[PDB]
Amino acid sequence: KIEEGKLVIWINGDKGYNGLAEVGKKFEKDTGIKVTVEHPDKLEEKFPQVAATGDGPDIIFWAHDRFGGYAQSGLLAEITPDKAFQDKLYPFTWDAVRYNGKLIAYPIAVEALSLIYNKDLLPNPPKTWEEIPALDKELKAKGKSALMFNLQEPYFTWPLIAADGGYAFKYENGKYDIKDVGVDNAGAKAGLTFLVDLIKNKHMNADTDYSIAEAAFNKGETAMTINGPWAWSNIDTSKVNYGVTVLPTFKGQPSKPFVGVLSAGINAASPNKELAKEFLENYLLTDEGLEAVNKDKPLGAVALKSYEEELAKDPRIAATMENAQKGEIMPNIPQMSAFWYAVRTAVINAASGRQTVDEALKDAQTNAAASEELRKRREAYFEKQQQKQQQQQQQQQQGDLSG
Ligand SMILES: OC[C@H]1O[C@H](O[C@H]2[C@H](O)[C@@H](O)[C@@H](O)O[C@@H]2CO)[C@H](O)[C@@H](O)[C@@H]1O
Ligand SMILES: [Zn+2]
Ligand SMILES: [Zn+2]
Ligand SMILES: [Zn+2]
Repeated sequence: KIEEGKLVIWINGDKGYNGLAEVGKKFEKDTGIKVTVEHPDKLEEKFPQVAATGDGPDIIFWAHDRFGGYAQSGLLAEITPDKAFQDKLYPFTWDAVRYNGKLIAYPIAVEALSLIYNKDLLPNPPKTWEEIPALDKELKAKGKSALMFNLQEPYFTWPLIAADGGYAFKYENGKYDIKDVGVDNAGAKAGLTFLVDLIKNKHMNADTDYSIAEAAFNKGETAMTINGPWAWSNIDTSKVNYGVTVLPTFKGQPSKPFVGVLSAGINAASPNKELAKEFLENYLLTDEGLEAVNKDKPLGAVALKSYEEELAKDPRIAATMENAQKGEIMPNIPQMSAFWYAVRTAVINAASGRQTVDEALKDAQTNAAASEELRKRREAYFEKQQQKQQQQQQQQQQGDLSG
Protein backbone atom coordinates (compact mmCIF):
# COMPACT_ATOMS: atom_id res chain seq x y z
CA LYS A 1 0.00 0.00 0.00
CA ILE A 2 1.93 3.00 -1.37
CA GLU A 3 0.42 5.79 -3.58
CA GLU A 4 -3.42 6.21 -3.59
CA GLY A 5 -3.51 9.44 -5.65
CA LYS A 6 -1.08 8.36 -8.36
CA LEU A 7 0.33 5.60 -10.58
CA VAL A 8 3.96 4.52 -10.46
CA ILE A 9 4.95 2.34 -13.40
CA TRP A 10 8.13 0.30 -13.88
CA ILE A 11 9.53 -0.58 -17.28
CA ASN A 12 12.96 -1.60 -18.58
CA GLY A 13 15.45 1.11 -19.56
CA ASP A 14 15.81 -0.35 -23.08
CA LYS A 15 12.07 0.12 -23.80
CA GLY A 16 10.15 3.25 -24.88
CA TYR A 17 9.57 4.77 -21.43
CA ASN A 18 9.46 8.31 -22.91
CA GLY A 19 6.44 7.34 -25.02
CA LEU A 20 4.96 5.52 -22.02
CA ALA A 21 5.35 8.71 -19.97
CA GLU A 22 3.64 10.69 -22.80
CA VAL A 23 0.64 8.37 -22.40
CA GLY A 24 0.88 9.08 -18.66
CA LYS A 25 0.73 12.86 -19.19
CA LYS A 26 -2.37 12.34 -21.33
CA PHE A 27 -3.90 10.23 -18.55
CA GLU A 28 -3.11 12.98 -15.99
CA LYS A 29 -4.58 15.65 -18.28
CA ASP A 30 -7.92 13.78 -18.57
CA THR A 31 -8.09 12.47 -15.03
CA GLY A 32 -6.01 14.52 -12.57
CA ILE A 33 -4.06 11.37 -11.65
CA LYS A 34 -0.29 11.73 -11.81
CA VAL A 35 1.61 9.00 -13.62
CA THR A 36 5.32 8.46 -12.91
CA VAL A 37 7.26 6.21 -15.25
CA GLU A 38 10.45 4.72 -13.71
CA HIS A 39 13.13 2.51 -15.21
CA PRO A 40 15.34 1.33 -12.41
CA ASP A 41 18.11 -1.25 -12.91
CA LYS A 42 17.49 -4.97 -12.28
CA LEU A 43 13.77 -4.14 -11.97
CA GLU A 44 12.76 -7.80 -12.47
CA GLU A 45 14.88 -8.70 -9.40
CA LYS A 46 13.86 -5.58 -7.46
CA PHE A 47 10.06 -6.00 -7.85
CA PRO A 48 9.70 -9.24 -5.82
CA GLN A 49 11.90 -7.70 -3.08
CA VAL A 50 9.98 -4.42 -2.71
CA ALA A 51 6.45 -5.65 -3.56
CA ALA A 52 6.80 -8.07 -0.64
CA THR A 53 6.83 -5.11 1.79
CA GLY A 54 3.99 -2.96 0.44
CA ASP A 55 6.45 -0.93 -1.59
CA GLY A 56 6.86 -1.27 -5.36
CA PRO A 57 5.07 0.34 -8.33
CA ASP A 58 1.41 -0.02 -9.30
CA ILE A 59 2.21 -1.38 -12.78
CA ILE A 60 5.23 -3.46 -13.71
CA PHE A 61 6.30 -4.11 -17.31
CA TRP A 62 8.37 -7.14 -18.28
CA ALA A 63 8.44 -10.11 -20.63
CA HIS A 64 5.88 -12.71 -19.50
CA ASP A 65 8.38 -15.30 -18.29
CA ARG A 66 8.87 -13.63 -14.89
CA PHE A 67 5.16 -13.22 -14.09
CA GLY A 68 4.52 -16.85 -13.13
CA GLY A 69 6.95 -16.46 -10.21
CA TYR A 70 5.41 -13.13 -9.20
CA ALA A 71 1.91 -14.64 -9.35
CA GLN A 72 3.00 -17.66 -7.29
CA SER A 73 4.39 -15.42 -4.53
CA GLY A 74 1.03 -13.58 -4.52
CA LEU A 75 2.49 -10.39 -6.01
CA LEU A 76 0.12 -9.68 -8.91
CA ALA A 77 -3.58 -8.83 -8.86
CA GLU A 78 -5.81 -10.92 -11.10
CA ILE A 79 -6.75 -8.72 -14.05
CA THR A 80 -10.43 -8.61 -15.13
CA PRO A 81 -10.78 -7.52 -18.77
CA ASP A 82 -14.17 -8.39 -20.27
CA LYS A 83 -14.61 -10.59 -23.37
CA ALA A 84 -15.04 -7.64 -25.79
CA PHE A 85 -11.68 -6.19 -24.71
CA GLN A 86 -10.02 -9.64 -24.91
CA ASP A 87 -11.10 -9.97 -28.58
CA LYS A 88 -8.98 -6.87 -29.31
CA LEU A 89 -5.79 -8.88 -28.68
CA TYR A 90 -4.47 -12.02 -30.40
CA PRO A 91 -5.59 -15.11 -28.42
CA PHE A 92 -2.05 -16.57 -28.10
CA THR A 93 -0.79 -13.40 -26.38
CA TRP A 94 -3.39 -14.01 -23.65
CA ASP A 95 -2.07 -17.51 -23.03
CA ALA A 96 1.42 -16.15 -22.35
CA VAL A 97 -0.07 -14.24 -19.38
CA ARG A 98 -2.29 -17.05 -18.07
CA TYR A 99 -1.11 -18.71 -14.85
CA ASN A 100 -3.13 -21.48 -13.18
CA GLY A 101 -6.05 -20.52 -15.44
CA LYS A 102 -6.07 -16.89 -14.30
CA LEU A 103 -5.04 -13.82 -16.26
CA ILE A 104 -2.18 -12.09 -14.39
CA ALA A 105 -1.04 -9.46 -16.92
CA TYR A 106 -1.97 -7.49 -20.02
CA PRO A 107 0.07 -8.50 -23.08
CA ILE A 108 1.58 -5.63 -25.07
CA ALA A 109 3.88 -7.04 -27.78
CA VAL A 110 5.66 -10.13 -29.02
CA GLU A 111 9.47 -9.85 -28.96
CA ALA A 112 12.08 -11.99 -30.68
CA LEU A 113 15.77 -11.53 -31.38
CA SER A 114 16.92 -11.11 -35.01
CA LEU A 115 20.16 -10.72 -36.94
CA ILE A 116 20.90 -7.04 -37.63
CA TYR A 117 23.47 -6.30 -40.34
CA ASN A 118 25.24 -3.37 -41.98
CA LYS A 119 24.36 -3.53 -45.69
CA ASP A 120 27.39 -1.37 -46.59
CA LEU A 121 29.85 -3.83 -45.04
CA LEU A 122 27.96 -7.00 -45.71
CA PRO A 123 25.37 -6.82 -48.52
CA ASN A 124 24.58 -10.54 -48.09
CA PRO A 125 24.35 -11.65 -44.45
CA PRO A 126 25.70 -15.10 -43.54
CA LYS A 127 23.07 -17.82 -43.45
CA THR A 128 25.04 -20.07 -41.03
CA TRP A 129 27.08 -19.54 -37.84
CA GLU A 130 29.86 -21.77 -39.13
CA GLU A 131 30.87 -19.16 -41.76
CA ILE A 132 31.16 -16.27 -39.27
CA PRO A 133 34.81 -16.98 -38.20
CA ALA A 134 36.09 -16.81 -41.83
CA LEU A 135 33.96 -13.70 -42.33
CA ASP A 136 35.49 -12.18 -39.17
CA LYS A 137 39.02 -12.74 -40.49
CA GLU A 138 38.12 -11.33 -43.93
CA LEU A 139 36.71 -8.15 -42.32
CA LYS A 140 39.89 -7.52 -40.28
CA ALA A 141 41.55 -6.38 -43.54
CA LYS A 142 39.12 -3.43 -43.28
CA GLY A 143 39.62 -2.89 -39.51
CA LYS A 144 36.19 -4.40 -38.77
CA SER A 145 34.73 -7.40 -36.97
CA ALA A 146 31.87 -9.64 -38.10
CA LEU A 147 29.60 -9.79 -35.08
CA MET A 148 29.12 -8.33 -31.60
CA PHE A 149 26.19 -8.96 -29.27
CA ASN A 150 25.41 -9.09 -25.52
CA LEU A 151 27.28 -12.10 -24.10
CA GLN A 152 26.35 -11.20 -20.49
CA GLU A 153 22.66 -12.16 -20.84
CA PRO A 154 21.72 -15.78 -21.74
CA TYR A 155 18.74 -14.42 -23.67
CA PHE A 156 21.10 -13.46 -26.50
CA THR A 157 23.11 -16.69 -26.35
CA TRP A 158 20.15 -19.08 -25.92
CA PRO A 159 19.19 -19.15 -29.65
CA LEU A 160 22.56 -20.75 -30.55
CA ILE A 161 22.37 -23.14 -27.60
CA ALA A 162 18.83 -24.32 -28.39
CA ALA A 163 19.54 -24.66 -32.15
CA ASP A 164 20.97 -28.20 -32.10
CA GLY A 165 18.55 -29.38 -29.39
CA GLY A 166 19.00 -27.38 -26.18
CA TYR A 167 15.83 -26.72 -24.16
CA ALA A 168 14.57 -25.28 -20.88
CA PHE A 169 11.62 -27.42 -19.76
CA LYS A 170 10.20 -30.34 -21.75
CA TYR A 171 6.52 -29.77 -22.48
CA GLU A 172 4.69 -33.12 -22.13
CA ASN A 173 1.14 -34.26 -21.17
CA GLY A 174 0.11 -30.58 -21.00
CA LYS A 175 2.70 -29.92 -18.28
CA TYR A 176 6.19 -28.46 -18.15
CA ASP A 177 8.44 -31.08 -16.56
CA ILE A 178 10.62 -29.41 -13.95
CA LYS A 179 13.10 -32.21 -13.28
CA ASP A 180 13.61 -32.38 -17.07
CA VAL A 181 16.01 -29.57 -17.97
CA GLY A 182 17.66 -29.65 -21.39
CA VAL A 183 20.78 -27.56 -20.82
CA ASP A 184 23.15 -30.52 -20.44
CA ASN A 185 22.50 -32.44 -23.69
CA ALA A 186 24.81 -32.82 -26.71
CA GLY A 187 23.04 -30.14 -28.75
CA ALA A 188 23.48 -27.59 -25.96
CA LYS A 189 27.14 -28.56 -25.53
CA ALA A 190 27.80 -28.19 -29.26
CA GLY A 191 26.24 -24.71 -29.34
CA LEU A 192 28.07 -23.31 -26.30
CA THR A 193 31.35 -24.88 -27.46
CA PHE A 194 31.11 -23.07 -30.77
CA LEU A 195 30.47 -19.79 -28.92
CA VAL A 196 33.37 -20.33 -26.52
CA ASP A 197 35.68 -21.13 -29.45
CA LEU A 198 34.70 -17.83 -31.11
CA ILE A 199 35.71 -16.05 -27.87
CA LYS A 200 38.94 -17.94 -27.24
CA ASN A 201 39.93 -17.42 -30.89
CA LYS A 202 39.39 -13.66 -30.52
CA HIS A 203 36.46 -13.36 -32.94
CA MET A 204 34.56 -12.17 -29.89
CA ASN A 205 35.45 -10.72 -26.50
CA ALA A 206 34.03 -12.30 -23.34
CA ASP A 207 33.15 -8.99 -21.62
CA THR A 208 31.06 -7.59 -24.52
CA ASP A 209 27.77 -6.39 -23.02
CA TYR A 210 24.62 -4.72 -24.33
CA SER A 211 25.94 -1.16 -24.65
CA ILE A 212 29.41 -2.09 -26.01
CA ALA A 213 27.75 -4.25 -28.67
CA GLU A 214 25.31 -1.43 -29.51
CA ALA A 215 28.06 1.17 -29.83
CA ALA A 216 30.16 -1.10 -32.08
CA PHE A 217 27.28 -1.65 -34.52
CA ASN A 218 25.87 1.90 -34.41
CA LYS A 219 29.35 3.37 -35.05
CA GLY A 220 29.96 0.98 -37.97
CA GLU A 221 32.78 -1.07 -36.43
CA THR A 222 31.09 -4.48 -36.55
CA ALA A 223 29.12 -5.90 -39.53
CA MET A 224 26.42 -7.58 -37.40
CA THR A 225 24.73 -7.64 -34.03
CA ILE A 226 21.87 -9.60 -32.46
CA ASN A 227 19.03 -7.68 -30.83
CA GLY A 228 15.29 -7.08 -30.50
CA PRO A 229 12.95 -4.42 -31.98
CA TRP A 230 13.74 -1.93 -29.18
CA ALA A 231 17.21 -1.49 -30.65
CA TRP A 232 16.06 -0.03 -34.00
CA SER A 233 15.57 3.57 -32.78
CA ASN A 234 19.30 4.00 -32.11
CA ILE A 235 20.32 2.37 -35.38
CA ASP A 236 18.09 4.82 -37.33
CA THR A 237 19.78 7.75 -35.54
CA SER A 238 23.28 6.41 -36.34
CA LYS A 239 22.20 6.41 -40.02
CA VAL A 240 23.84 3.00 -40.59
CA ASN A 241 22.33 1.27 -43.63
CA TYR A 242 20.86 -1.78 -41.92
CA GLY A 243 18.67 -4.82 -42.54
CA VAL A 244 16.95 -7.15 -40.07
CA THR A 245 16.88 -10.83 -40.99
CA VAL A 246 16.75 -14.53 -39.94
CA LEU A 247 19.28 -15.56 -37.28
CA PRO A 248 22.01 -17.81 -38.71
CA THR A 249 21.59 -21.58 -38.67
CA PHE A 250 23.77 -23.86 -36.57
CA LYS A 251 24.54 -27.40 -37.77
CA GLY A 252 21.84 -26.78 -40.39
CA GLN A 253 19.22 -26.07 -37.70
CA PRO A 254 17.39 -22.75 -37.22
CA SER A 255 18.45 -20.57 -34.26
CA LYS A 256 15.67 -20.77 -31.66
CA PRO A 257 15.10 -17.53 -29.79
CA PHE A 258 13.17 -17.65 -26.54
CA VAL A 259 10.19 -15.45 -27.45
CA GLY A 260 8.93 -12.87 -24.95
CA VAL A 261 5.57 -11.19 -24.67
CA LEU A 262 6.10 -7.78 -23.09
CA SER A 263 3.36 -7.60 -20.46
CA ALA A 264 1.90 -5.30 -17.81
CA GLY A 265 1.01 -6.67 -14.39
CA ILE A 266 -0.72 -4.80 -11.60
CA ASN A 267 0.88 -5.00 -8.12
CA ALA A 268 -1.41 -6.96 -5.76
CA ALA A 269 -0.60 -4.52 -2.92
CA SER A 270 -1.63 -1.47 -4.99
CA PRO A 271 -4.52 0.68 -3.71
CA ASN A 272 -4.96 1.87 -7.33
CA LYS A 273 -5.93 -1.36 -9.12
CA GLU A 274 -8.95 0.21 -10.86
CA LEU A 275 -6.96 3.25 -12.03
CA ALA A 276 -4.24 0.88 -13.29
CA LYS A 277 -6.78 -1.14 -15.27
CA GLU A 278 -8.31 2.06 -16.66
CA PHE A 279 -4.87 3.28 -17.66
CA LEU A 280 -3.91 0.04 -19.34
CA GLU A 281 -7.19 -0.81 -21.09
CA ASN A 282 -8.28 2.64 -22.21
CA TYR A 283 -5.04 4.59 -22.50
CA LEU A 284 -2.15 2.27 -23.31
CA LEU A 285 -3.83 -0.53 -25.21
CA THR A 286 -5.14 1.74 -27.98
CA ASP A 287 -3.66 2.65 -31.40
CA GLU A 288 -2.59 6.07 -30.07
CA GLY A 289 -1.20 4.71 -26.78
CA LEU A 290 0.91 2.06 -28.51
CA GLU A 291 1.91 4.55 -31.25
CA ALA A 292 3.45 6.76 -28.54
CA VAL A 293 5.51 3.92 -27.06
CA ASN A 294 6.32 2.34 -30.45
CA LYS A 295 7.65 5.58 -31.94
CA ASP A 296 9.97 5.89 -28.96
CA LYS A 297 11.34 2.29 -29.00
CA PRO A 298 9.77 -0.23 -31.37
CA LEU A 299 7.68 -2.86 -29.63
CA GLY A 300 7.79 -5.70 -32.14
CA ALA A 301 4.61 -7.51 -33.19
CA VAL A 302 2.01 -5.82 -31.05
CA ALA A 303 -0.65 -7.71 -29.13
CA LEU A 304 -3.40 -5.30 -30.20
CA LYS A 305 -4.88 -6.38 -33.53
CA SER A 306 -5.81 -2.99 -34.97
CA TYR A 307 -2.38 -1.46 -34.37
CA GLU A 308 -0.32 -4.51 -35.43
CA GLU A 309 -2.40 -4.30 -38.61
CA GLU A 310 -1.35 -0.64 -39.05
CA LEU A 311 2.32 -1.73 -38.75
CA ALA A 312 1.76 -4.77 -41.00
CA LYS A 313 4.04 -3.74 -43.87
CA ASP A 314 7.33 -3.27 -41.95
CA PRO A 315 9.93 -5.85 -43.15
CA ARG A 316 11.72 -5.64 -39.78
CA ILE A 317 8.58 -6.87 -37.97
CA ALA A 318 8.32 -9.59 -40.63
CA ALA A 319 11.85 -10.78 -39.69
CA THR A 320 10.91 -10.58 -35.99
CA MET A 321 7.95 -12.88 -36.72
CA GLU A 322 10.06 -15.30 -38.78
CA ASN A 323 12.51 -15.51 -35.90
CA ALA A 324 9.62 -15.98 -33.43
CA GLN A 325 8.20 -18.84 -35.58
CA LYS A 326 11.48 -20.74 -35.42
CA GLY A 327 11.69 -20.14 -31.65
CA GLU A 328 9.45 -20.93 -28.67
CA ILE A 329 7.37 -18.59 -26.51
CA MET A 330 8.91 -18.82 -23.01
CA PRO A 331 7.26 -20.71 -20.17
CA ASN A 332 6.03 -18.40 -17.41
CA ILE A 333 6.36 -21.08 -14.68
CA PRO A 334 7.97 -20.05 -11.33
CA GLN A 335 11.15 -22.02 -12.12
CA MET A 336 12.09 -19.62 -14.97
CA SER A 337 14.06 -17.35 -12.59
CA ALA A 338 16.36 -20.23 -11.56
CA PHE A 339 16.72 -21.48 -15.14
CA TRP A 340 17.96 -18.04 -16.28
CA TYR A 341 20.33 -17.57 -13.37
CA ALA A 342 21.85 -21.03 -13.96
CA VAL A 343 22.36 -20.47 -17.70
CA ARG A 344 23.76 -16.95 -17.07
CA THR A 345 26.41 -18.30 -14.69
CA ALA A 346 27.29 -21.17 -17.05
CA VAL A 347 27.77 -18.99 -20.15
CA ILE A 348 29.83 -16.37 -18.24
CA ASN A 349 31.94 -19.14 -16.64
CA ALA A 350 32.64 -21.00 -19.92
CA ALA A 351 33.24 -17.71 -21.80
CA SER A 352 35.98 -16.65 -19.38
CA GLY A 353 37.57 -20.10 -19.53
CA ARG A 354 37.21 -20.79 -15.79
CA GLN A 355 35.11 -23.92 -16.32
CA THR A 356 34.83 -26.18 -19.39
CA VAL A 357 31.53 -26.21 -21.29
CA ASP A 358 30.97 -29.73 -19.84
CA GLU A 359 31.44 -28.72 -16.21
CA ALA A 360 29.49 -25.44 -16.62
CA LEU A 361 26.43 -26.97 -18.29
CA LYS A 362 26.34 -29.90 -15.82
CA ASP A 363 26.41 -27.28 -13.05
CA ALA A 364 23.52 -25.37 -14.67
CA GLN A 365 21.65 -28.66 -15.05
CA THR A 366 21.82 -29.18 -11.27
CA ASN A 367 21.25 -25.48 -10.48
CA ALA A 368 18.05 -25.32 -12.57
CA ALA A 369 16.62 -28.43 -10.84
CA ALA A 370 17.86 -27.70 -7.29
CA SER A 371 14.60 -26.00 -6.25
CA GLU A 372 12.39 -29.05 -6.90
CA GLU A 373 15.16 -31.21 -5.41
CA LEU A 374 14.95 -29.29 -2.10
CA ARG A 375 11.17 -29.53 -2.15
CA LYS A 376 11.27 -33.31 -2.67
CA ARG A 377 13.77 -33.80 0.16
CA ARG A 378 11.81 -31.52 2.51
CA GLU A 379 8.65 -33.60 1.91
CA ALA A 380 10.57 -36.86 2.51
CA TYR A 381 12.11 -35.48 5.71
CA PHE A 382 8.73 -34.74 7.35
CA GLU A 383 7.23 -38.01 6.09
CA LYS A 384 10.10 -40.00 7.61
CA GLN A 385 9.92 -38.11 10.91
CA GLN A 386 6.19 -38.86 11.05
CA GLN A 387 6.93 -42.56 10.31
CA LYS A 388 9.55 -42.83 13.12
CA GLN A 389 7.28 -41.10 15.62
CA GLN A 390 4.44 -43.46 14.58
CA GLN A 391 6.65 -46.56 14.90
CA GLN A 392 8.26 -45.50 18.18
CA GLN A 393 4.79 -45.03 19.70
CA GLN A 394 3.50 -48.42 18.44
CA GLN A 395 6.66 -50.06 19.85
CA GLN A 396 6.31 -48.04 23.08
CA GLN A 397 2.79 -49.44 23.36
CA GLN A 398 4.45 -52.76 24.17
CA GLY A 399 3.23 -51.94 27.70
CA ASP A 400 1.14 -49.17 29.32
CA LEU A 401 0.26 -48.20 32.92
CA SER A 402 -3.26 -48.89 34.26
CA GLY A 403 -4.95 -48.07 37.60
O1 LIG B 1 18.96 -13.11 -20.27
C1 LIG B 1 17.98 -13.65 -19.37
C2 LIG B 1 16.71 -12.81 -19.44
O2 LIG B 1 16.08 -12.98 -20.72
C3 LIG B 1 14.86 -12.25 -20.90
O3 LIG B 1 15.04 -10.85 -20.69
C4 LIG B 1 15.12 -10.06 -21.87
C5 LIG B 1 13.76 -9.42 -22.05
O4 LIG B 1 12.78 -10.43 -22.37
C6 LIG B 1 13.76 -8.37 -23.16
O5 LIG B 1 12.56 -7.62 -22.99
C7 LIG B 1 14.97 -7.43 -23.14
O6 LIG B 1 14.75 -6.38 -22.19
O7 LIG B 1 16.21 -8.09 -22.82
C8 LIG B 1 16.21 -9.00 -21.71
C9 LIG B 1 17.59 -9.64 -21.66
O8 LIG B 1 18.56 -8.80 -21.01
C10 LIG B 1 13.85 -12.75 -19.88
O9 LIG B 1 12.63 -12.05 -20.05
C11 LIG B 1 14.40 -12.51 -18.47
O10 LIG B 1 13.49 -13.00 -17.46
C12 LIG B 1 15.75 -13.22 -18.34
O11 LIG B 1 16.34 -12.92 -17.07
ZN1 LIG C 1 14.32 8.34 -17.34
ZN1 LIG D 1 -14.66 -13.93 -27.15
ZN1 LIG E 1 38.76 -18.57 -36.09
